[PDB]
Amino acid sequence: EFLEGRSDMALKLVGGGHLICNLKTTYRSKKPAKNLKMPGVYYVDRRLERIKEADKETYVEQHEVAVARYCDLPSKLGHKGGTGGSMSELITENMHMKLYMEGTVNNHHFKCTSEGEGKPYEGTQTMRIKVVEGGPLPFAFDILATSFSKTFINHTQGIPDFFKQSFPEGFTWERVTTYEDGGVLTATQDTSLQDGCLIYNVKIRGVNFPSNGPVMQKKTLGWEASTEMLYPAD
Amino acid sequence: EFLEGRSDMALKLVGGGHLICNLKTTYRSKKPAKNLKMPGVYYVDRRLERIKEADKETYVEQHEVAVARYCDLPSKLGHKGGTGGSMSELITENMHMKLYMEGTVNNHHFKCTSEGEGKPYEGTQTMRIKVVEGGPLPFAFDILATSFSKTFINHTQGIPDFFKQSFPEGFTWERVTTYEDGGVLTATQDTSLQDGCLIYNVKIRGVNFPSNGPVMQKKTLGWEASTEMLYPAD
Amino acid sequence: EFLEGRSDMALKLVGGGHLICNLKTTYRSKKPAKNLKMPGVYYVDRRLERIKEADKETYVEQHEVAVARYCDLPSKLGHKGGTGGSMSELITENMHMKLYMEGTVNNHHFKCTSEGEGKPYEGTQTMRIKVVEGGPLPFAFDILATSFSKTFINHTQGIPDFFKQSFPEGFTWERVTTYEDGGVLTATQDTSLQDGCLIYNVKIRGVNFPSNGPVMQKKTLGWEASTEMLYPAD
Amino acid sequence: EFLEGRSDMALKLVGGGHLICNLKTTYRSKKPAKNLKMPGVYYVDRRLERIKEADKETYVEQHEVAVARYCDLPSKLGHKGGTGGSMSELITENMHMKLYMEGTVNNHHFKCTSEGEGKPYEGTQTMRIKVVEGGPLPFAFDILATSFSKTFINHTQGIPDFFKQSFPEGFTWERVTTYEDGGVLTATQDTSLQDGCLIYNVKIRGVNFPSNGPVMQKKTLGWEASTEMLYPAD
Ligand SMILES: [Mg+2]
Repeated sequence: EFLEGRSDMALKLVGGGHLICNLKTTYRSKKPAKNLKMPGVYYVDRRLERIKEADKETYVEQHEVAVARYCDLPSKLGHKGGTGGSMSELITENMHMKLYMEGTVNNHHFKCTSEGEGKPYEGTQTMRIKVVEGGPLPFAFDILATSFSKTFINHTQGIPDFFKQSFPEGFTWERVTTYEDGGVLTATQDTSLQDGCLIYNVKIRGVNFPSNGPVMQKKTLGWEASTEMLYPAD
Repeated sequence: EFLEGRSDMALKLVGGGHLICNLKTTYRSKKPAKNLKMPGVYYVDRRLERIKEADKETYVEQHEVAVARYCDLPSKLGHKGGTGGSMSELITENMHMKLYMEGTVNNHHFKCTSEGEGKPYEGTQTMRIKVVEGGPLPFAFDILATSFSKTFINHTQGIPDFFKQSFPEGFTWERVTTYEDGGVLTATQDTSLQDGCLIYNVKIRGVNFPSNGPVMQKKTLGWEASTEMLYPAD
Repeated sequence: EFLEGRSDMALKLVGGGHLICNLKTTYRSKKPAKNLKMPGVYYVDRRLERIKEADKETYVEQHEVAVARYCDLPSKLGHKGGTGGSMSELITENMHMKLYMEGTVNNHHFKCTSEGEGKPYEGTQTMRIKVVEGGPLPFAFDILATSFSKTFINHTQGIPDFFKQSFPEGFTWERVTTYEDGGVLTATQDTSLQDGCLIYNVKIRGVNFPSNGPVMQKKTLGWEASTEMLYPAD
Repeated sequence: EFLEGRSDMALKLVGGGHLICNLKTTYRSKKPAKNLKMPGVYYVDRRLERIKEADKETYVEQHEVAVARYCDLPSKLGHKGGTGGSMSELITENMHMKLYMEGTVNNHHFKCTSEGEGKPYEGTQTMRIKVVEGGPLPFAFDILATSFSKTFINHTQGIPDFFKQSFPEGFTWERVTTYEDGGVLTATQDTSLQDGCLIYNVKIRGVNFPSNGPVMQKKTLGWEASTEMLYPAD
C-alpha cells in the first residue's frame, strides 16, 4: 500500500510563455502496512520559489510552502471523507535536513549537497544548495528543483499524514517528469531519520532534453505554483 | 492570446483503485484580443458527480461545482497576484443551456443532446443528458463527462473571467485527454449565445482504448475532484 | 480479433533536422473472426512521397510504396512464423479508389476529396487530392499525408493479407499520431467495396500543435521512409 | 553532431498478446566532429533472443543479430542516400566485451556483470549475464534486454558506421523506454576500448511500472524482432 501523485507544473520562460511538464510520483513507505492510517484522495498546493542565486547557478537557495487539503467544495453526493486525523511524534515542529544528490542529465554528470530547515506542520522549508562536481551546469537548474521534501506538507484538514507517520523507518519516492518538448527526468529518493535530522538521498537521470530548447539553453525563470493530486493504491 | 489548461483527473474503478488521465486544453476566444482583460496564472477546483443514471447509461444527469482562485499561499517573492476585476453583463446569474454532441469512440458512432441550468457566478450547474443514437454505448459514460461549460466558474478574488467576458461572440475549446492505459479522447467544442441561452456544440473522437481494460468493460465509477491550472499564451 | 500497428515517422524540417511523431493504429475487421487467416508479428516498409503540389497546398498528389515482410534474419530459437499464404479475390490487380475526408486541426475546419489508382499486390498507389473547403490550410499538409490505404500492401513471403481478406464487408482503422513537440492527431476511417471501387471515409481531429512550431508555420518538407510493426490481439 | 534513434518493440506475454513500448535513444560520440563520417537516415532490423536462463533469471545468455540498411524501395524522387562507406581499423572481426551494470527498478536496487563475444561486421553477438546483487529480481528480466551493444551492427549497403568510427575515444548512449501500461525505464551507458576489449558501463533507472501488471508479475516471454530508425541531428 502506497500513495501515487500526479502534477502538471509550469516552467516560466525568458520572453513570456511556459513549458509544461507532467509528474507521475510513487510514494512508498518503509513502515509496515498494518500500522499506517491511509488517507483518501487529496490535493497539495505548493509554491516553489528561487530565493537566491550565485555562481552561474552552482549555488541556489530554494523556499517551498506546501499545503494539503480535501475538496472544500460541497458535494451533492456523500463523500464527506473527510475522515482524517494523524499524529506523528518523531517529527518536531522545527526540523533540520541534509541532502546528497548524484545523477546525469543528457550525458553530463554532476553532484549536489544541501542543508536546510523548515516547519513541517506549518508547511514551509528552505534549502541551501551546492553544486559540487560538474558545475557550471549546462542545463537550467530549475529541472532539479522538485528533487530536493514530503515531510513538510502541512496536513491541516486532519487528513492523515502518510509521510510523517512513516518515521523512523522512513519513506522513498520515485518520479518521472515528462516535459512536453521531449525531455524526461526520472529520480529516485530515500528519506530516513538519524539523530533527529532528515537525510535525503537522491539520484537523478534525465534524458532527451532538446539541445536547442529552453532547458539546455537556460532560458527559464522558475516555476509557477502547482497542485499535486495524491491517492492510495495496492 | 488564449488560455491553455492542464489537469490530471482520477477515474474511480470497480474494486477500488484508479485510472489516471491527462487533460491538455486550449481555450480560444471569439471576442478580439484588445477587448479582453487577460488573467494571470490561476487554478480551478472542480467536483463533477453523476446524480442520476437510467437505461444502461443512455440517460445521465450531471452536477458540477467549479471555483477559480489564485494561489492563496504567501509568496517569499513579490508575485502579489492578485490584479483582477472583471465584469461580464450578458451572463445573468441564472442561465439555461442546450447541447448537441456527435463523435466516435473506438469505431462506435453515437449522438447526444442535453439541456441544463446553473448559477455561473456561484460556480454550479446541472446537465440532463440523453443518448439519442447508438445506445447502449459499449463504453463507460464517464469518459464523456468532461465534454459537456466554462462559463459556470465562480471567479472570486477578482480574477478576470475569460469565458464570460467573451460574450456575445462566444468561445471554443479543444482538448486531448490522455489515459495512462492507452486511450486518447480529443474533443472540439463551440460555445455561443442565442436569445439568452447558452448553446454547446461538441465533437468527440476517441481511439485506442484497450478492449479488455476498465473503460470498455465499464468497470468505472465516476470521477474524483480535480484541479485545472489555467494559463495565458500567444 | 484484430491487428495493431506502431510506427515512428520523421518529418523533414526546413533547415535540416527532423520532428518525430508516433503512430498508434488499431485495424479492425468487418468480416467474421472464423473466416480470417490471422498473420503473426510482421513489418511494413513504406516510402511516402509528394509527387506534386499546386495552389498553396490545395492540390497534392501522393505516391506510396508499401512492402510487408517477416524478419529475414536468422533466429537462434525456433520462431519460424514463418507460416503464411493468403489469396484475396474481390481485389483485382488493378484497383481504383475514391475517398472523402472531413475534420479539424487546431480549430480550423476543412474537407478533402481524392481519387487514385494502384497495384495492391505490387504494393504501389497514387492519390490525387483536392482541398474543397477551408483552404488555404494554415498548417503543413504533411500532417494529413498518412490519412489518405491499407489494401495496397505487397504481402510477400506468404504473409496472410488481413486487409484483402476482409472483402466484401470491408475494414476500419483508427489511429493516434503523437508529435514530440505536442501536437496530437487522431483519425478514424472506414473502408468498403462497392462496384469494384474501394471507398474510403476518413475523419480527422488534431489538436495542440504549437503555434510557433513547424507544423503551423509550414516549415516542413515531407516524411522520411518508415517501418510499421503489425501484430494481432483480441 | 550525434545520432538519435527511435523504435517500437513488442513484448511477448504469457497467454499470447503483447505490451508495446517506445524507445527514444541519443547516441553521442567522444571522437571530435570533423573526423566522423555521418550517416544519413537509416534503419536497423534486430532480433534479440534469450538463449539460456537459469536460477530464476539470475543467469541469462543473450544473442543479437543487427543488420542496418537504407530504404531498399524505389523513390519517385531524387533521394538515393546512397553514399555510404566507412572503415574502422581498431575493431577486429572477433571482439570481446565486458560489462558492468547498476540501477533501480521500482525502488528495487541491483547490479549485473556480463561478458561476451561477437562479430561486429557480421552483426552478431552474445552476452552471458550474471545478476550479482539483489537477485532474484522481482521484475521481468526482459526490460533490461536492450541495455547490455552498438558496435556489433552489420552496416551493409555502405552506411557510414557511426559507432565503429568513434574508436578509440568511444561513444555514450542514453535512452528512455516507455511502456504503454505506464512503466518508464531510462538508461545511460558508456562504451570504451581498452587493450582490445570493449568495456561497457550501464546505469538503469526504471519507475512507475504497474504492480499488478506483466513486468512486475514476471508474465513475459521475450521480445519480437524490431526496427529502430536512426537519424543525425545538430
Ligand atoms: Mg493539476
